[PDB]
Parts: sequence; structure tokens; C-alpha cells
Amino acid sequence: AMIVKEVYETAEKIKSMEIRGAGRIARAAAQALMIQAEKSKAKEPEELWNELKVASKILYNTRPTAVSLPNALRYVMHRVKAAYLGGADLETLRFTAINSAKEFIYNSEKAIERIGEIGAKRIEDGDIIMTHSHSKAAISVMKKAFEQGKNIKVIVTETRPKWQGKITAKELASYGIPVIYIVDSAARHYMKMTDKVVMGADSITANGAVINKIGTSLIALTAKEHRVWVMIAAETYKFHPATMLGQLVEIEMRDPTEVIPEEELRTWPKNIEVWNPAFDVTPPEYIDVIITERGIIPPYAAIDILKEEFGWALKYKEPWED
Amino acid sequence: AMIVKEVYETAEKIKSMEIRGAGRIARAAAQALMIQAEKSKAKEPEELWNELKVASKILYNTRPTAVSLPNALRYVMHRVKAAYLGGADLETLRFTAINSAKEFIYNSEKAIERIGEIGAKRIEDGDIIMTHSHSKAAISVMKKAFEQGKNIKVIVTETRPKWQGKITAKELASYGIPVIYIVDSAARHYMKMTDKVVMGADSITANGAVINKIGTSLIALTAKEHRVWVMIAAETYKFHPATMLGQLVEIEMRDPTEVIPEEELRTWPKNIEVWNPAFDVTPPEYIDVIITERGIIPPYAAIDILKEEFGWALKYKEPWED
Amino acid sequence: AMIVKEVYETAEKIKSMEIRGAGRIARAAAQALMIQAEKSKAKEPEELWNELKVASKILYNTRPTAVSLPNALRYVMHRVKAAYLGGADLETLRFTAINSAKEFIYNSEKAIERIGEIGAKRIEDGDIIMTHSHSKAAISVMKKAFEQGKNIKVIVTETRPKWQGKITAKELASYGIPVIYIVDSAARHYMKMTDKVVMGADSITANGAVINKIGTSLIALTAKEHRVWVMIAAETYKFHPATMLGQLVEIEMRDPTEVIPEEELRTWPKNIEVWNPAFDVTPPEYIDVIITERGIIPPYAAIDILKEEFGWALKYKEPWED
Amino acid sequence: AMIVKEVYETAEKIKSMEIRGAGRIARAAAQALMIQAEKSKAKEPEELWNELKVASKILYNTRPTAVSLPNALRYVMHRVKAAYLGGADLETLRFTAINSAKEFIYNSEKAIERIGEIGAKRIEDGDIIMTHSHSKAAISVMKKAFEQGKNIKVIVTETRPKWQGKITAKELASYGIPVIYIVDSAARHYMKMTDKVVMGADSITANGAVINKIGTSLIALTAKEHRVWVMIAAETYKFHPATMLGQLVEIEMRDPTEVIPEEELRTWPKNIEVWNPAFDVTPPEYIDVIITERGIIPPYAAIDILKEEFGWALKYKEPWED
Amino acid sequence: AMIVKEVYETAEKIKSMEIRGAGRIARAAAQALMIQAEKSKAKEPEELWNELKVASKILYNTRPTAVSLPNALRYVMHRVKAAYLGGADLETLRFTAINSAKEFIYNSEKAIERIGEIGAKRIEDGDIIMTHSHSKAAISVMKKAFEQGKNIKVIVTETRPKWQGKITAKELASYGIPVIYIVDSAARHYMKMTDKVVMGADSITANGAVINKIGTSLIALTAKEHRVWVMIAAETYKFHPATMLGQLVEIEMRDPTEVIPEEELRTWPKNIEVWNPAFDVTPPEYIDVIITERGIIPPYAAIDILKEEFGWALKYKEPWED
Amino acid sequence: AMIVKEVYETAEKIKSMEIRGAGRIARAAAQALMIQAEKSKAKEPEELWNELKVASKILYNTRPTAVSLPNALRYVMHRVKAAYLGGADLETLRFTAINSAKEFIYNSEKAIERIGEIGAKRIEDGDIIMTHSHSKAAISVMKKAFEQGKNIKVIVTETRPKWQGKITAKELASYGIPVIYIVDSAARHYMKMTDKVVMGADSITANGAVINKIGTSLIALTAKEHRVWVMIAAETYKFHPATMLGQLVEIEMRDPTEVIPEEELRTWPKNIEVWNPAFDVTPPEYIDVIITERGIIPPYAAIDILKEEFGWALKYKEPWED
Ligand SMILES: Nc1ncnc2c1ncn2[C@@H]1O[C@H](COP(=O)(O)O)[C@@H](O)[C@H]1O
Ligand SMILES: Nc1ncnc2c1ncn2[C@@H]1O[C@H](COP(=O)(O)O)[C@@H](O)[C@H]1O
Ligand SMILES: Nc1ncnc2c1ncn2[C@@H]1O[C@H](COP(=O)(O)O)[C@@H](O)[C@H]1O
Ligand SMILES: O=P(O)(O)OC[C@H]1O[C@H](OP(=O)(O)O)[C@H](O)[C@@H]1O
Ligand SMILES: O=P(O)(O)OC[C@H]1O[C@H](OP(=O)(O)O)[C@H](O)[C@@H]1O
Ligand SMILES: [K+]
Ligand SMILES: [K+]
Ligand SMILES: [K+]
Ligand SMILES: [K+]
Ligand SMILES: [K+]
Ligand SMILES: [K+]
Repeated sequence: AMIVKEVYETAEKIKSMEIRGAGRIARAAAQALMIQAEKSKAKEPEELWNELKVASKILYNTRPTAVSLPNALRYVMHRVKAAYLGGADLETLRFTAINSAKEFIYNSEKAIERIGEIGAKRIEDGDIIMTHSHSKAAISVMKKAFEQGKNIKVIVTETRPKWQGKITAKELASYGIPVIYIVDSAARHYMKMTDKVVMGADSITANGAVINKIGTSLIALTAKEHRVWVMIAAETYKFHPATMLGQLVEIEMRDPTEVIPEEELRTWPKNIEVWNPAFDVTPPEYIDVIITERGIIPPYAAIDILKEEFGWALKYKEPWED
Repeated sequence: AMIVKEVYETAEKIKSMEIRGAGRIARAAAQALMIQAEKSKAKEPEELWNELKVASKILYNTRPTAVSLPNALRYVMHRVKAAYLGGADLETLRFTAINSAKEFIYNSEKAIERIGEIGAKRIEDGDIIMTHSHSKAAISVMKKAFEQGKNIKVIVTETRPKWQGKITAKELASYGIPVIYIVDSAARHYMKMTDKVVMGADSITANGAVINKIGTSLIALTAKEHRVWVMIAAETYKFHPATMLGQLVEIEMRDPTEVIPEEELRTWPKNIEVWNPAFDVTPPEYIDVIITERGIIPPYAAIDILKEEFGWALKYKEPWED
Repeated sequence: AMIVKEVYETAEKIKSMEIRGAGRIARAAAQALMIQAEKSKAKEPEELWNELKVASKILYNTRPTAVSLPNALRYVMHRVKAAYLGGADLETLRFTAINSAKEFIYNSEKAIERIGEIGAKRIEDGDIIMTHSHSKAAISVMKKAFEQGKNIKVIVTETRPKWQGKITAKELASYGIPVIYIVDSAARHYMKMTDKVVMGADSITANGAVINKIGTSLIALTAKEHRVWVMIAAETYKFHPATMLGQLVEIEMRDPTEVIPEEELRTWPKNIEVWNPAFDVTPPEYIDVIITERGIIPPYAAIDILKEEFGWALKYKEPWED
Repeated sequence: AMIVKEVYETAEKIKSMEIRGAGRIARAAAQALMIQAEKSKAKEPEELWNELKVASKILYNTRPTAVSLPNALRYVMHRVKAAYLGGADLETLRFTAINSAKEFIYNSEKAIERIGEIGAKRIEDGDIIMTHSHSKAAISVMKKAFEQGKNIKVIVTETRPKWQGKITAKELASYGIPVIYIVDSAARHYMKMTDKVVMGADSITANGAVINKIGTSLIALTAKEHRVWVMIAAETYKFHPATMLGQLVEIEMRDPTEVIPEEELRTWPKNIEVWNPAFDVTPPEYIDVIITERGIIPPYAAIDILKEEFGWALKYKEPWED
Repeated sequence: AMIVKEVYETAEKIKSMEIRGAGRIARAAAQALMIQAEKSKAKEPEELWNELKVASKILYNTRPTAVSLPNALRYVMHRVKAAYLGGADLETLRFTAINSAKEFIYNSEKAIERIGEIGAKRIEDGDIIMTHSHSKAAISVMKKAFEQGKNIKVIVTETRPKWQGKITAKELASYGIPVIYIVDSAARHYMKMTDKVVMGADSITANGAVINKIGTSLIALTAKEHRVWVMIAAETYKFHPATMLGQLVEIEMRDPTEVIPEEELRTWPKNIEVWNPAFDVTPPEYIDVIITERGIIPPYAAIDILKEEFGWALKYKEPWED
Repeated sequence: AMIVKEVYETAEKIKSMEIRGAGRIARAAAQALMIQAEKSKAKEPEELWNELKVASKILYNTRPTAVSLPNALRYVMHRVKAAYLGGADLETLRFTAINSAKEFIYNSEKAIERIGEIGAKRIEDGDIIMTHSHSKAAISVMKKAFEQGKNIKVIVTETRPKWQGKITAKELASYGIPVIYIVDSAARHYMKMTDKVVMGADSITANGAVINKIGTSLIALTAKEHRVWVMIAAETYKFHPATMLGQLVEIEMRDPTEVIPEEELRTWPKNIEVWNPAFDVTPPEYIDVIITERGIIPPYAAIDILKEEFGWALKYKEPWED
């Protein structure tokens, strides 16, 4: 198959986390299949079908934990597959793909703004919010509360190994919002002064569990200890279909040198392993609500979100498979 | 008034954290008064006395949180005051200061060894152990349990902002102990494979609370959630006497440039604050045992230690005072 | 603009709490629009419509917390709006308002009876039951369980500041049920002899939280500490729709003279504030079941009730609005 | 009135626990109905109808706690009844009974196989599983996981008084799975080495509570204590529809001779009562997931299984009733 | 025996709670025995011995729950008894009693001031303190923090049935301290804004339990839920000797009409009992510290306080017994 | 080397559990030492000394977990050793052994009687008590309470594998106390009707943990869950001095034939391991009080029992050692 440059560049940048955030990763995965359909030089429908099959697979094997990525691919290729199997001609396939792909990106953008408006109603004036990592959705909520004229301060946790909290601190601060930057270790110490916790999701499971950035479960734990509300801002495509039939989510182990730089680690003894999980799993009992673009749920209603939007596809194979 | 440079240098190095760890800071300050005494050029007792008080004030105003420091100073200066007020001559006073400092240092070393001997009995063949920061007393326990031929593995938390875990990791490796190095955030995620938790203490309070490196309380919190024993390895001079009469322990707020380096921090907007507590406080309900040189205690028995060894001095002002 | 006195009197009495309890307030407001419609002197639909909206605004601005009230108003006014905008003539509109109000009142009465029938099955012969405030729906359950020949005894909390428990106590006694009357403070002390807890609800939220009379959350808290079932007896019109899209329920702050009578309160210094929340919020983790007219649910299933019966109206403004 | 031998045998074998396990009981009840219809000497529809009614009551009045039994009888008799009231002739009605029984029996075996497939995905290589009693659904999960190449070990609790664990241990051993057998008392002692708990259910209620063999709640409680996942393997016919309308599940109290043999018990004093509850009730807060043949649910979603598969029948009487 | 007027007046006023507060009750009990020794017209030592024996018994049978009362009597009569048994003449007995009695009252007064100074060190500037009932000792702590220039607000709970909170609110407010008065039911609702809880004791037990005003355990419970420190301000004579040898403290049941006034209650049905426990028992795990006049303890160190100050007397009969 | 028959019998009877219960074991060990001295044919002091050393080792190497045994041997052999090193002649040394054994045996019986007296005060009229295994100290508490006229009922858990509960039930029945006998699995089912839990101890550690019959921790855990008091009835020789210096108590693993009889076990597959821990370890957070003959303590005061009664011996070797 004749895969375009942009499909491979996008895959590289997902692996390397130059492109990161589960929402963004997913939009970018959709963008890539769109560009493959723009520039494809294929003559028949069945050539193009095959390019998009292979482009999808390239994109799926980049980073495993955020289901947002495969839900973007599925959004485009369920539609592309249906077109092809009902004998769409070539230009009818090229459009299905381009259009499905634009549908997903626009609905993503709209969902986040909507999550912002909903979640902000749960923020009270004077609140001190503690967040983790960098999440566009969590930030939509905090940003929207500030624009409503609520006076808020956000406690940004640093989020090692990759320092995501620096992006968050600068982002919120540039909107006018006062920020307090602290280390991940200081989360319990400042939980007493915290009124709310607002964080993202990479995968939400059937039973209510949230996979998000490493350290998320600690903040959640001690939030429960102190009765601070834990609010997970998360789009419906963060919800994980395969968990309905009993799959556990893969937790991405990233390279040791994101923790200890190569120049430093090569000097350390052989009997020190460095372990770099990218994500942990927060149980549902530590979660007050999940703010989706369709509204507030208890985390145990994740099963409904999946029943009604995703369940149907589980009897079929994946839409990029032979 | 005529204070030697070794006192001034010890101070500077305690502040900058070139000299660090509660016990070592204590030994360094004992040592500093020793050198003041050896090298003093005083002719009268009153003149040496005055040097020994001023040197004590300089050493005590360095770092507040770890009570080891003022306890070392008191061990020396109670004995210096008793001698001076009982009419000691110049050389009897100089030797009282010197010999007292030596007793403190010697007892500090013996206590850490004995703590290791005692704590090691609570480590079992096969144990995965999680620790935090760098604690001589904690390491002593792990080192001895290995030396007894137990096959242990230690999970070492990175301990930001100052990366104390690097020190711990390299040291444990160097005695032959396999290490797993993780970010602080990952402590709950790895608590399910952990069997024991073993950390140090900077100050231990009347009611059993352990003030220790920032993040300690999170590790204990989730340790307890999981039923993993939390064991604090701690010398009797870590116990805090002022807290018998209601005093709260000051928590050191250290320079923000330790968190975010100067060169970068000055590029950030005014409306980000960086906050950097060097310690947090862990409740007694989350501690299984404290391991002192005199044996295993439940945390609530902190008060006995304080009664029988320290309470006598609480009717009197500090032995360095005018 | 030409509003009858029955609407004005119903309002005044809802405010003063002469008419009180979530369900009864709802029925009183349905009834108030009914009388507005029966007695209206309008010639045009537009003129009646306008009376029905203004009367609705007057009734809704009385007391905020209990969602029963605006739910009753909507039951009537959704149907009035649909008729008016579909071109109904004066008398078709008047009858739509009147007949809708009647359906609400009739359904309210049937629901409380059925709730009693359902809840009673969860009461067992011999049960000591603790309750709080005065709730029709809660009493219905206790009354029916007695009527079935179960030998129950009810602990009745006094419920300050308004002494709601006196009402509950006299009423339960009058059906033949032995009562034990205690101050609110004594609820933990008597929780060890309690078998069941049965209380009402003013608003139930998207995530399962029950807003109810002040003190409810304490009784549930210690009920849970003790493993005593907490059962909330509540009509579907107690469920709060705005909370699907992030709205927090306002908690009524009532006059301080209800706490400390006027004559006494004016003798007190300026620097005492009296604060008087009429409700508190009980988390879903402390609730065993909610008992509605449609059956037993776990609290987290609040969201289903809200979805299938109320969410449809959340794209539209209130049916009383200009 | 003309009930075949086979029905009376099934009933006796169910009461004496010669046939046992919730699913197998249900399959035996349907088998009996199937054999009543096959061998019936009834001449008219109304005569067969009456034999089946009576068979169904004989069967329902054997053992109360496991609802799998009445759900089997309902499955058949709902269909048999809908035929009879439509005016179905004799051989038409005999086939509704015969075929509905076979549908139930086949779907049962299919459901359990699929529970195995789904629940096995939650077992990870290396896992140690604690189980309780003898559940065919739980065993399917453990068997499948092992067949996938996962090296697991199973802690089989003995399950007094009927010694069920001996059956589970022998069985699992017979597939090549290493079993650790321990007494019920030791569940907490070994919870620290358990990774996963997997058990059956006799009845699952509307709020998520699980009724299973006596002991089950203790194992769930200490599992929650230690953060081990509790996974309930349960066919959808284990869910209890009467609970939707407030019913409490009856806890079968069986003979004291199953605890203390007749020989020994008769010598004991009169003032020793021997109580033998066959089941207990685990709350949903201690259950991570229910594995059904339609998927994984959080325990709070039990109410949906019921709304959507059994809720329709609650306005009618039992099908075997007049 | 010729008991003076003031012994009987004091007993009456303890029963009626005209004199109340455990410290005050005890000082007043001591005052009474003092006055009996002032005014006694007795000729021999053995007459006087007998008057004080009988005066003590009159005072002991007034209110049972606060051990402060009998510890005051014991303080005077251990001394009086020792005098008499070593053959003190009459004036030597009259003084022992008068003087012992003044010793107790002065040490009481001094202990409270000292509890104020200790406990205030645990109060931080800006703190919002929630209290219960009226306790001189709790107030000493809060009063002393305010005089130190810490800016504090106190949340006074009303404390039914007897309204103690009115005395507290007026008292604190008259010292300049801002007060918030709320009902006992509002304790959890305002626990989120509370930094510290400071309360009294009537009896502290060997194992750490605090008997204090009804409702105390609820505030403590929800304080633990929210991680607010519960500090019990309490003199060493609040500690309960008989608990060392396994006695449970009697919980005083006061007359129903303190709850519902006589004019009102006489009209209520016969099947309503009104239950008025004066006190409840807070377990030690909900208590952070006990501030005694000898300093801060964990509640589990109550056994030490009793071992060293009280243990010795338990092998002897009570000092007012024949 | 010349060890009498009686010592070898005691040892065998201890290993096979023909003599059992921690106290009774200890009394049997001292009895053996007493009989070794009485019947000794030794001519010199050093010869008797040597028989006693060897007897003590034979006895100590029977069963490890219950420390009552080594504390008995220590009581005697500390005294026997202090005599021998003072130069005591033969008949002087024989009497130290004989008399020290009798001192221990008499004080044991006295301690248990006094535990009964003390612990009975915590039983209230009406109480239902759950117990576990067969403890003479626990039984003393239940017997005394009943003898005081309190109408109690006792839930006797069966205590597999050795069926201890049958002994407890028969015994208690024999004093006229109504017993409910239940299997271990049912402890949580009946915890809701239990008012009080009362059990023994084999070893009590320095931090308060209680080692008792397998199952004990499950009963403590579900008791804590339901706020039932857990009361441990334990002689002061149950406290474990090695634990002061970090030692962990060994958990005796006994024969698999005590779980599954030899006849049956030999037929089973090789791939079923049967594990029989005889004890488990209850944490101090789940224990309300330890009832000793010197009084009630909170479990955290165990360290004082030890400091003040056994702490002296830890700098020396065992008395029976060379
Ligand atoms: N890898 C995973 N995939 C899906 N769900 C998980 C995974 N790990 C944990 N969970 C769920 O998330 C929660 C975390 O529980 P625990 O592991 O006990 O903290 C539980 O509900 C688990 O069932
Ligand atoms: N600065 C401090 N000095 C002494 N004790 C403290 C300090 N801060 C907290 N504590 C104690 O440590 C524990 C921490 O409580 P929490 O507020 O639950 O983290 C409590 O037991 C307090 O008594
Ligand atoms: N005003 C409110 N409106 C709606 N939900 C609320 C409100 N206040 C609290 N909650 C919810 O109710 C529960 C109370 O939480 P806590 O703050 O633990 O008492 C949480 O589940 C919140 O989601
Ligand atoms: O989709 P949004 O809300 O922006 O963020 C969702 C989550 O995905 C991210 O992972 P990574 O940085 O890609 O590894 C972060 O963990 C974040 O909370
Ligand atoms: O001794 P002080 O600290 O003043 O108060 C101690 C306690 O005694 C009181 O009881 P009551 O009003 O006599 O029934 C209150 O409960 C108060 O907390
Ligand atoms: K907070
Ligand atoms: K673990
Ligand atoms: K109860
Ligand atoms: K585990
Ligand atoms: K707070
Ligand atoms: K109970």
C-alpha cells in the first residue's frame, strides 16, 4: 500500500509524545486518515479501502492506553467500511473517509467546549482546584469557571516524568487564572486547602475505572480521605468498548530515559531498573462525577455510555481488519 | 563573639543542603560546637560559654523542621551549662563541650547500627520494600536484612524536588540490593507488589505523628489502604519535645528555584507561584511501628520516649539562652 | 397580570412553611395554577397563558431547594405551552391547565401509596427504625409495614430548628406505632439499636446525592459506620434535572429567628452570627437504596430516572418563560 | 394432579442437595417440566396446563434462596401460559413446554461458557485466585484462563458445612490447575497473597447485593480490605426480579445435622442451638464486577439487567398461578 | 450526722444543673466539704470524720457520669482519712479537710489556665474552630488563642436539650471572638469549613474513650471523615479510675421534660417515650489529642495518666466508706 | 542427659495438641520442670542444672507460636539460673525449680480468675457474645458475667480445623449459658446481632497485634466493620518479649491430616496442597481492649506490659542456654 508521508509523520509524533493528550492524539489520528484520502493516487475503491486499512493499523500501533485513538479510527472506518461494502465508487469512498474524519474532529472540539460549560457549573466562586497532568477537557472546565467571573486558584501538579504540569501552569496562567505549582509529592499536604479536583481521562472502563496520567489514583485517594470531590472531565470517546467483554486496559510502559536521562542512567549500576508506567487506574469509588459532553454521570454509569454508543460494534471485528 | 569559621561553614552547608538528612545534620552541629571548643581562644569560662551559646544560636537558625538538630545542640549545651554554672574552669568547660559532642556523635552512630539490627528482623526473605527520600536509619534496616541473606528488592521513590532517591538507589545497589526506581506518582500503582514500607523521620511528635520528606504521607496513606506495614526507622533524638506542651512543628518552605531552576523560572508569569514544602506530616493511624535504638514501639508510644528522656528539660529555657 | 389571591396565598404559605414537605409544596403549587385557571377572567388564550406564566414565576420564586416544586410546575406548564403554541382556544387551554394539575396531584398521591407498599417489604418484623424530619413518603413505608402486622418501633429525631420530629412522632403514634423521641445529637448513640434508617428527599441529583432536611447526612454517615441500611423514600419528581448538565442545588438559608426567637436574638451581640441551612447533602456511598413509585434503585441509578423521564426537556427553556 | 415420578425425584434431590448449585438446580427444574410434558397422559390442554402449574409449585417449594430456580420455571411457564390463553391445542401446548425447557437448558450452558470467556480476560498470568463454595460459573472463568496458558494457582476455601470446597479442588485439580486448600477461617491470612477473588451467586438483587454461599461476605470484606478485586461470575437468570419491588431474599436455614452429625448432636445439651444459614449477603460496595454472559457490569447496574429482561413480568402474577 | 445547709444546697444544684460543667461540679463538691469542716460543731475527730463521710456520700449520689466529681471528693477524703486514721486531733482533721479542699480548687483553676496555654499552641491564625456544649477547658484554649492575636472564628453548636451552646456563644462573643451559632444537625454541613474541633470531657477511660455531652461522638465522627483534628481539652481529674479494672461509665439519663416541656408532653400519646441521655462516648480513634495540664497526649496514653496518678487507690475501698 | 519420663510425655502431648490452649501449655511446661527436679537423680548442682536446661529445650521445641510456653520456662529457669550462679547447693537449686514452677502455676490460675472478674464488668445484661476457639481466659469472662446474673447468650464459632468450638459450647452449656453454635463462615452474618466479641491470645506483640487461633482476624475485621467491641482476654505472660527487639512471631503450620483425614487425603491428586496455619495476626486497630489480670489496656499499651515486666531479660541470653 502507498501510504502518504503524513500518516507516518503523525504515527512518529504520537510515539514520541510530540503530539499528546488523548483528545489530540485522536483528532490527529483522524486528520491523518483524512490526508491519506485527500492525496491517495488510488484508481479503484478497493485500492483506497486497502490504503486506509493499512493507515489505520499504522496509527493504532503507536500508543496503547488511550482508547480515544482507536475510537477515532473506528469512527472514520466503520463509515468507510460501510460505504465500501455497499459498493461505493472511488469518489464516494474518498468522501466518506474525508467527511467522517471531519465529523469526528468537529464533534471533538464541540464536546470539549460543552464539557467546559457543564463542569464549570460545579465550580464555586472562591474555589481552589487541584489538577493533574495536562488535560484539555479539565482545562476547559477551569477556563470556563474563570470566564464566568468565579475567583479561582488552580493547584497544578508537576506530573513527572514528562513535566505536563508546566504546560498546564503556563496555559491557565496565560488565561489570567492564578496558579500554584507544586510537586506530585505535595498533593496530600495541599489537599486540606483544596475544594475541588478536576482531571482528565485517557480510558474509562465499563465498571467506572479511570485510566489517566500516572499519579492520578494518588490524588484521587487522598481527595476521598479529605472529602474533596474528584471530577473527571472526559468525552464519550474516552470510554473503552473492549472492557464490556472483560478486557483489561494495557498500561503503557515508556522508555526509562524519560525518567533518568541517557547520559546519567548509563553510569548507574546494572541492578537498578527504572520503571516508567505512563498511567495508573483510579477506582470508581474515588470518583464523584464524570463530566461528559452529554452531561454528568456517576462513574458507575460508564456502562450506559458504552451500552448505547459502542456495544453494537463488539459483535463485529475491528473496521480495519481483513 | 569570636566564632570560628567551621561553625559558619557548617551552618551554610546545612542551609544549602550540602549537608543533609536529619541525623547527619545533628552530628554536623555537635561536631561544629566541638571545633568551636577545641580552637577557642578564650581565657575565662564566661568567654567560652558565650562562644558556645552564639555558635549554638547560629547552628539552630539554619533549618527548623528536623528536631535532631536542636536535640544535638541540647545534648552538648545542657552539659556545658551545668558545668559552667557549677563553676567549671576554662579547660573543664572546653572538655565538657568536646566530650559531650563526642558522646552524641558516637551514640548517633551506634543507634543507627542498632536500629538496622532491630528493623531487619521485621524484613522477611522475599520482601519487596518501598522507601522514600534518603534516610540513613531506613537504609540501615535494608542493608542489614540483605547482609542476613534475605533476598529483598527495594522500590525507590525518586523524591522530588531534590532527587533524594538517586542517592538511595545508588547506595542500595552498591551493597548488592536490587532496586526499582520510580517517580513519586507511581507509589500507589506499585503498592500492590510492595510487602513493606520503610522510611525515616525528621521529627516525631507527642501524639505519634511523623514529619518526614514531602510525599511520605501519601506513601503511608496508600500503604494503609493496601495493608502494607509502614515502618519508621528513627533515633530517639528524632522525637520532638516542644510538642508535649502543644507546639506545632514548623514545615520548611524552601527556595522555589529547587523546584523550577532560576533560568526557566524567570521566564514564567507573575501569576504562577511555586510552593515547596520540604516535609509533610503523616498521622499515627498510618504507621505500624517506629523502630528506635531502644526497640519497636507503636507510634502512640512516642509520648513515653518523650516523657522518660526529654520532659525534664521543659521547665527550663534552652541551654544556649541569655 | 390579573393573578388570583389563591396563588399569592399559596406562595406566602410555602415561604413561611405553613405549607411544607417537598411533595405537599408540589401539590399546593399544581393546585394553585388549577385555581388560577378555573377562576381566570381571560378572553384570549394569550391572556390566560400570560397569567399561567406569571403565576408559575411567583410560585417558583418561593423556596429553591426542593425540586418537587418546579417539577410540578413543569408537569402543568409543559402541557399548557404545548396546547397554547398548537393554537388551543381559551377553554381548551383552561382545561389543559386544570386537567394537568389534577393528574399531578393524583399521581403524587398514588406514588406515595405505592412507595409505602414497596418500601414496607424492606421492613422486617421486630425492626427498630430511625427517621428524620417529617416525610410523607418515609412515613408511608412505616405505616404500611405496621399495617402488615410487623412489630416496628421508630426512633424519631427531633429535627431542629423547626421541630419537624414532633409532627412525625404524633403522627406515627396515632397509627399505633411506638415511638422513641430523641434530640438530633443522640443519633449515633442510638444507631447501635437501630436496624433500618428511612428518610425522605427534597432533591436527588444526577450522581445519586440526596439533599434533605439538615442533619440527614449525619444520620447516614453514622448509619454507614454501623452498617445500618439507609433507605430514601422518594417520588420520581424529587429527582433534579438541571444536575444532569452540572447545576448545583441551592441550599436554602432561612431566617435566623427560626433558630433563636426574635425577642432573645436582639439581646445578643453583633459578633454572633446565626446560620440556618434548611438542608444538607448526603453522598450516594452512604445510601443503600432509593425507593421510588417505580421500584427500588441503587442511588447511582438516579441518572436513569433523570434520563428516561426528564432529560428531553433540557434542550428547552422553562415552560413559564418569555 | 397426575404428576410424573421424575418431578417428585427432582424435588427431593433438590431439597437434600443431591442436585445443587444455582444454575444446575435451574436446569434440573426445567428438565422436570420437560419430562412432565413428554410423559403426560393428559387428554385436553386444560389438563396438561394443570399438571405443569402443579409441577412448577412442587419445584418452587424446594429451596427458596437461589432465584435461578423460579427464573427457570418462569421462562417455561410464561411461554406455556401465553400459548394456553391463545387457545393452543394439546400437542401445541406440550411442545411449548418441551421446547421452552430445552431453550432454557441450552442457553444456560451457553451463558456459562461465555462467562468463562469474558471473566478469563480479567485473570492475568501469575495470578493467585481465591474462590469459595463450588460455582460452575466461577470455575468456567478459572478453567478458561488456565486453558489460555496463564499460570495461575487457586486457593479453594473449604466451605463448611457441606464441604463444597472438596468438590471445587478435585475438579480444578482434574484440569491441571494447582490448588491450595484452606479452611474458611484462613481467608484473611492468605488474602495478602491473593491477586483475584472469583465467586458465584445464587441471587443478585436490584441494588447490587450478591447472595451466595455462607462465607462469601467475609471473603469479600477482607478482599476489599486488601484491594483485591472481587469478581462475581453470574448468569443473568441469577438476578432477582421481586427485589425490584422491595422484596428481601429469604435465607435458607437448613438442617442442624449438616453442621453436627445426628449421632453426636443428640448427646449434646438442649441449651446449645445449632444455626445453619446456607447463604449470606454481600454488599455491592465490596464487589468490583459481575461477569455475566452479556458482559461486565459494575454491581450497581444489576438494576438494568432486571429493568430490561424481567421488569415486564412484575405487573402480572406468577405464570404457574391461577 | 449534722450536715450543714450548704452541703445539701450544693447537692440540689448539681442534680438540677444550676451548677454544671464537670470542672465546676467538682470544685463545688470540694467547696461543700470545706464548708462542712468550717461550720461543723463536732467535738471529737470521730464525729467530724463521720459528717464528712456522710457529706461526701450525699455529694457522690447527685450525677453519675463526670468522674471529676468523685475525684474531687477522693482528693479531699484520702487526705482526711489518712489524717483521722493516724490519730489527728479535731483541729488537725478540720484543717486537713479545709486545706485539701482548697488545694483541689486551686489546682483545678491552675490546670485550666495551663490547658489554655498548651492547647492554644495547636491553634493557627485564621483557624475556624468548631466546639460543642460549654466547656471551661475548651474555652480556655480558644480564649488563649484569641489573646495571642490569632484571628479565629468559633462555630458554636447549640447542644440540645439544654442549650449549652448559648452560654458558649455569649461567653466567647463577650471576649471579642467572632461566633457562628448553628444547630447540632448542621455539624457535617459546616465541617468542610472547619480547621479544628476543640471540646471538653466529663470522663476519659483507660482505653482512650471520651464521655462528653450528647452529640460529641457525631461531631468527632464527621471530623474524622473530613480529617479535622479533634482536640479534647481535659484535666487529669477527668480521667476515670474504675475503668482500669473494667467498669463501664454510667450514662446519665435525665428527665424527659428537659427535652419536651411538661405542658407539652402531658398532651402527647402514651406510646411515645422521650429518651434523654446527657452524654455519649466517643471512641479514641476519632481523637487526635487530649490536652491535659501536664501536656498533650494521644488518647491511648490515658492509661498512663491513670497508672501514675490513680492506680494505687484501686486496691483500697473508697475513702468515705465504713 | 538424664531426663525423666514425664518431660517427654508433656512434650509429646503438647505437639499432638492433646494438651492445648496457651495458658494450659505453659502450666504443663512448668509442671514438667517441677517433676524433673522432684524425681532427679542428680548428685551435684551442675548435673541438675544440666537436666533442667535440657528439659527446657525439649519443651521449648514443641510448639513455637504461643509464647506462654517460653515465658513459663523463663520464669522458672531465670530463678533456677540465678540460684545456680550464686553457688546454691543441690537441694537449694532443686527447690528454686520446684517452687518457681508452683509460683507460676498458681499465679496463672489467679490471673485467669481476675481476668474473669475484670472482663465481666464490660458485659452488660442482655448481651450477645461471639467468641472463637477455646480460651480459658475468654471463658472466665463469660462465666463470671453469667454468675453475676447477666442474661447473655454466646455465639460459639466452630473453629476449624480442630473443632475447638465444640469444646467451648459444651463447657459454656455446662454452666447454664445458652450457646448458639455456627460455622466460622457465618461470623459476619451474625455480627449484626452480636453486642460483644471476647477471645483469647497466644502471643501479644509490642505494637498491640494479637496472635490467636486462625480465624480470629476475620472476626475482628467484621466486628470493627459493625462497631462491635473486640475484647481480648490475656494473661500478662501472653505478651511476647522478643517482639520488643523486632522479632516476628512464627506461625505454626501443622499437619495437613488435621484438615483432611489421612484416609481421604491419600486418594487426592498431588497437585492439591493443603495448608494449615494454626494462627493469624489481628492488628491493634481492630482491638478495643486487652483484659489482663492487672487491668484493661488499649492494645497499644502492650509495650508497657513488656517494658516493665520482661524488658530486663533481653540483654541476656535465654536462661536454659549455656
Ligand atoms: N488494567 C486495567 N484495566 C481495566 N480495569 C482495571 C485495570 N486495572 C484496574 N482496573 C479496575 O480499576 C479499579 C482499580 O482497583 P484497585 O486495582 O483495587 O485499585 C478496579 O475497579 C479494577 O477492576
Ligand atoms: N505541624 C505539626 N506539628 C505537629 N503535629 C502535627 C503538625 N501537623 C499535623 N500534625 C499532627 O499530625 C497528624 C496529621 O493530621 P492530618 O491533618 O490528618 O494530616 C495529626 O495527628 C496532627 O496531630
Ligand atoms: N449543592 C449541591 N448540588 C448537587 N450535588 C451536590 C451539592 N453539594 C454536594 N453535592 C454532591 O453530593 C455529595 C456530597 O459530597 P460531600 O461534599 O462528601 O458531602 C457529592 O457526591 C457531591 O457530588
Ligand atoms: O484528552 P485530554 O483531556 O486533553 O487529556 C486526557 C489525558 O491524556 C493524557 O496523556 P498523555 O500526555 O498523552 O500521555 C493526560 O493523562 C490527560 O489527563
Ligand atoms: O469541665 P468543663 O471543661 O467546663 O466541661 C466538661 C464537660 O462537662 C459538661 O457536662 P454538663 O453540662 O455538666 O452536663 C459538658 O459536657 C462539658 O464538655
Ligand atoms: K478541603
Ligand atoms: K501488597
Ligand atoms: K445496629
Ligand atoms: K493482595
Ligand atoms: K476542613
Ligand atoms: K451489632
